[PDB]
Amino acid sequence: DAPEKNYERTMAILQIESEKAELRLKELEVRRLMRAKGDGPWFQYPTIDKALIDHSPKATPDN
Amino acid sequence: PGIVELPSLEDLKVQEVKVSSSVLKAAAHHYGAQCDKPNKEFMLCRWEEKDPRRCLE
Repeated sequence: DAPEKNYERTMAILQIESEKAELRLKELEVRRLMRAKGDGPWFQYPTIDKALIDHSPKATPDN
Repeated sequence: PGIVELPSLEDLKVQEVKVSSSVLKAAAHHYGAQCDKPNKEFMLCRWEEKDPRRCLE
């Protein structure tokens, strides 16, 4: 191969691998913040659905 | 937390229906017919306010 080919192919490899490495570091930091705060789409453990609540007028008033 | 607010014992005085349960049950259907409107105002107030303190009058 030409040294141009190896050289620019190496630059392509280094761009792809450095972008993957920065995305992995961002993935670690995103997971840390979402586990700490719970305000992301991940780590959303379920609570009780409020579509189960009966809002009908019950038998006794004080409720 | 906060002080729970209770009405005075003068807010709770009213002349009582001092009759027995059979006396109430014997006139029950005529009581439901004739005393309909304040009873239904009270039970609407009771299921809406959800509080015996807002229903005293």
